Amino acid sequence: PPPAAVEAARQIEREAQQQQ
Amino acid sequence: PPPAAVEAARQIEREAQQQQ
Amino acid sequence: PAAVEAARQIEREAQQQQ
Amino acid sequence: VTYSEPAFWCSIAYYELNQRVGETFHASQPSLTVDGFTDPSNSERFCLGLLSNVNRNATVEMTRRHIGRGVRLYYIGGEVFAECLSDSAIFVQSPNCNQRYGWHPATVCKIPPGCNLKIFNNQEFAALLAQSVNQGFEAVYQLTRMCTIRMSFVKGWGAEYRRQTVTSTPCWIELHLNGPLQWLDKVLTQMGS
Amino acid sequence: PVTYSEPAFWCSIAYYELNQRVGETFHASQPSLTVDGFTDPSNSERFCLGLLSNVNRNATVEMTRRHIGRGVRLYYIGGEVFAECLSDSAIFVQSPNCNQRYGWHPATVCKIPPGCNLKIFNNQEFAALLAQSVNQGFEAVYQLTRMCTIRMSFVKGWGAEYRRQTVTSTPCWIELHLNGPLQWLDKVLTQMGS
Amino acid sequence: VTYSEPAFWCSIAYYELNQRVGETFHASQPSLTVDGFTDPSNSERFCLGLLSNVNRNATVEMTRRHIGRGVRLYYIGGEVFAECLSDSAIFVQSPNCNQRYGWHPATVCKIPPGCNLKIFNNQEFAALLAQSVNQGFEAVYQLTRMCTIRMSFVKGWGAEYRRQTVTSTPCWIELHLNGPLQWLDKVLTQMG
Repeated sequence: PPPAAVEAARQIEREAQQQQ
Repeated sequence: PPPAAVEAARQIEREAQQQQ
Repeated sequence: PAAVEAARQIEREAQQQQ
Repeated sequence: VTYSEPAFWCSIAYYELNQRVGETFHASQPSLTVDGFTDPSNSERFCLGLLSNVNRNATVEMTRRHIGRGVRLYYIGGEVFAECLSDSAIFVQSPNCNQRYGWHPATVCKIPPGCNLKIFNNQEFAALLAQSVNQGFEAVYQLTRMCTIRMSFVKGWGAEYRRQTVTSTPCWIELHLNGPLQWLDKVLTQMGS
Repeated sequence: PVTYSEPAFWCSIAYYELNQRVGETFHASQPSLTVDGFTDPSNSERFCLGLLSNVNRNATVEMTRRHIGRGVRLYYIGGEVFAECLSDSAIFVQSPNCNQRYGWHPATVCKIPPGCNLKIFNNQEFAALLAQSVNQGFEAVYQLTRMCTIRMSFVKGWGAEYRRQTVTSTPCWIELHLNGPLQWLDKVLTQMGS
Repeated sequence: VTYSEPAFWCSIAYYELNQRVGETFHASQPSLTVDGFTDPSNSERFCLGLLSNVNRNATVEMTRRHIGRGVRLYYIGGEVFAECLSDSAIFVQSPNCNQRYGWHPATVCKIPPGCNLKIFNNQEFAALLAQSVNQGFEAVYQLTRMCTIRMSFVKGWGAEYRRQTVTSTPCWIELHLNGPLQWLDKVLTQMG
């Protein structure tokens, strides 16, 4: 798991919760 | 012939006739 | 003919860009 | 339901043989010319000379050389005309025109250079749309071909020629009349089924 | 230098007949739109397929295009996508996000009878799958583009239990692209390397 | 006839094998990148990774994975340059560039990763357009290929390779320079 990628995906998950 | 359909086309004929 | 003047104008325009 | 008058009164799609070439051209002004030149940013000119086709053969390349000034389309009042500005005749297949003169729907009319022809008439279409609600959905649904018009720039097709389909001609276009299409939409939605 | 912008259109729909593209790609700007088989050319909320022409259109496609009717209604409320069957004929949808949500085979095709609706997409679900996918390699993340693409059929179904085995065999079908999820995917793809 | 400066200085069309894939992209800014990623709303990025092709085969599927950052195109002054941001070389076929160095119009130039090249020059084209009105309609008509440029992202074609046509490469695009095309139209209409 590329460390830069996992943080990028982690920000995406934070965005989805804001939508909910 | 559907009542609403014939009336819609009936309006179309006046619109095209106004063009002349 | 007349076209070459249009192309001659293009050459002046292309030189202007620099 | 909400309706708005279309911005473009017609859209032209360019074809080479059986393949779509280039983007769809949307006419905003009441007059436009479809030529074989290379202007990309003219709202009144659909220049086909700049469109590229990697699968273009020899005969199509020769046909694209004879387009010249092409065809001029103007929309005056409620009628559509096609004028042959090219030094080679053009071949038009307009169901509205074919029916107007009692010809077969597939009939193809030849327009010699300099001549013109009344390709479409709104009043004629509106009348046909009225007397069509009595034959069912099918009859009304098939009025979509009345809103589509096909032209060929050099070589004709259909009967009396060896080319039997419009997909056999090297350079041909297909027009879509947004105006008539919108009138059809109002009647189709209410026809049910 | 990396810069990102929120898309103007939340999705784009491409209409297909058999295995051929027909018409231009339609980009939906409003949260609600209807894909019908009628002939309105200037409605930013209606993808009217009845006006699209295909010189290679056969008989069976012509008959199938007559039963689209009101077609399908797509709304994007919050972070979820739904498809409603307004047509008098059932529609068949193939959404990987939905298929995975219920533990079905990826190729599974769902039938939507007239009047019914279905949760086509869920942003939170996709975001979760995108997170637990960076651990499986480039391949897994690259193949997450199909998660952003959804295919629908207007009258005839395909897949198992049917004779049509591929979506390219159906007379009238479309393919949606979810711009929102696609932009999230781009951020993760660049960091995956090769 | 009335003429207007084009809004977009160029348009790029993406191709896979012998089939068009996706819509035509019109570049408005002087700089844009054509990569294989999935951003749909960037006026500076032509992301090909999101384009779908029902007729995409295996070999193309593999080639689309190595596009990466692709190629970046900038329009500085009156010249066009292509920079290879991909970790795999790109193959360009530009008649304006080939003629600038006297190579056959079909010549294909390889751009290794990190390198760049002066793809186009308006002044050069204008000069060829001037000395072409003396050769006839045909010569001027054939100046449209000077306004079109083709690139390949992983696999090269033409001489020196087994693929002899650009339609044989898995992933390739075709650029149309609106600026030069308008100049050509001005001369063509009056050439009769």
